[PDB]
Amino acid sequence: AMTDDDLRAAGVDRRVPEQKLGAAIDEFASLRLPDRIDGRFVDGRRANLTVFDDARVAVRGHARAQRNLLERLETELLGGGIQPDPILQGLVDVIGQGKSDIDAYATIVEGLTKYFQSVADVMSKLQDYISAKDDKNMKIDGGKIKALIQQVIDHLPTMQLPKGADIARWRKELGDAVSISDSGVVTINPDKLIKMRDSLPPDGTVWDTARYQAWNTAFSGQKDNIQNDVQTLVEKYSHQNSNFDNLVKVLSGAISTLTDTA
Amino acid sequence: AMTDDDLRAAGVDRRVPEQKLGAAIDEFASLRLPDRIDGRFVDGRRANLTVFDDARVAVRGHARAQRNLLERLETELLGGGIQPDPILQGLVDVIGQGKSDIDAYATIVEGLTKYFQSVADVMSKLQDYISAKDDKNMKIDGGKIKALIQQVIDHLPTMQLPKGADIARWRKELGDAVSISDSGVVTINPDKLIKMRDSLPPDGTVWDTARYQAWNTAFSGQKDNIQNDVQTLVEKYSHQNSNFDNLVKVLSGAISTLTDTA
Repeated sequence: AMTDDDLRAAGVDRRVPEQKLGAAIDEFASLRLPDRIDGRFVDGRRANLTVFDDARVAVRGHARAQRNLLERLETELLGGGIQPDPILQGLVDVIGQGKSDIDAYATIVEGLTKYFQSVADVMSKLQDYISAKDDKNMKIDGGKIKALIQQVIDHLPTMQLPKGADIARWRKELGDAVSISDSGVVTINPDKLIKMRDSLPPDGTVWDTARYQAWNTAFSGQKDNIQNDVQTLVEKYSHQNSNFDNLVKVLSGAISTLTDTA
Repeated sequence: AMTDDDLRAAGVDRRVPEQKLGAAIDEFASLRLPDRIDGRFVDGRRANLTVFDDARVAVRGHARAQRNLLERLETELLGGGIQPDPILQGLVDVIGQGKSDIDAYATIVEGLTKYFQSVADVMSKLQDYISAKDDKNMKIDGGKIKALIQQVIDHLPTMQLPKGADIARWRKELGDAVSISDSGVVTINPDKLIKMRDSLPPDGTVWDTARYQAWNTAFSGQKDNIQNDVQTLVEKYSHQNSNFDNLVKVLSGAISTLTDTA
């Protein structure tokens, strides 16, 4: 494929997973805890977690479509006694790196989106433990909420980079929202979830509105940090998808040129 | 460079070394030993060895020009925290393979042309040892000629392939006019020179024209085999030069596409 319309006709459209990820980000952003505004109790807003499922499905599907297109291009290329022109293997190697990057990013984005989803899930569930008390107070069963948060921390997704992955490069690329082991195991830094957990009072806590709002503001600060981490990684994923499109345009042009000069 | 005129404007013109090699082949082909035709002694024709020098110089110059153009293209290409697009290194790798092939072929063609030259030289020098005897006979100082031939065999050029060279591939590419060691040392098979050497009578040999012509025909058969070996390798070199031109056209197109999509 040489144009964007050509790419879509070959079954690849990066706008699909990128928009579904954007929708998931908007869903996360929309989540709100209960509050008391000028004295009236306002129910929170919980997350429709299926938006996150839709994003995970689209990211998986896009990676499959990308791999399929590379496989077709590779087949096009492959395609004393004069041996096969070395440029053909060279381009196959470039294709192989492309396949690795597709897979890596799909795995990383799947895992991070599952994490993002699980944070949305806990921030929805925990609202059952915040309620109106008296005419001007809030009750927060914070011990129950700590347990919910710890359940998330305990089950954070891990991801395995492709064999041969340049670990130093991936550490730079992903940043410190994750850790990567020397064997390519990517784990999610639990620091924001820990800060959220440690902010909570015990069960049965009764707070005046002002103290509740101070806590909610701190909690939201951590929530917004997690949203920023995911926004950042979705932007990097979008750059990868742009790189893929450019790779295909390069390979298609190469194949065209080699066909004319054949 | 995207067109052939563009390549020549970038300092690369494969026609130059290829034509100088063709001229050397024609010079070799033109060599003829003395003879007696319908009773009259006909001087042989010796080789202008400078034609071979011109070819060696042109092959060296072409390889330099090719490397220089690749170096310029590489510079054009080179050119959390989002890391450099992997396609750039991939194309650099392809360039690196290109540089290796240029060097390898230059070394092989230089050495084989030196060999070819040295055979032309001995086939010229040896004519001093063939002369008219009587009205109908030829005298051949064949021992002196054996010594000249052995001097060539003893000083055949050797060539070293680039480090990392795929030895099995190069053995297939070059064929059995050469041998290649597991360490990439290319040596020239002396079999035709040995057959030429072993065809010769001793010093002072006096032959009737018919016996001389039988010997000359056998000698020429070996000479023509050596010409065919070199013609074959020059054709393979021409294919390499075509591959280089295609490589540049591919890389230029890639750089163009990546510039538009940047």
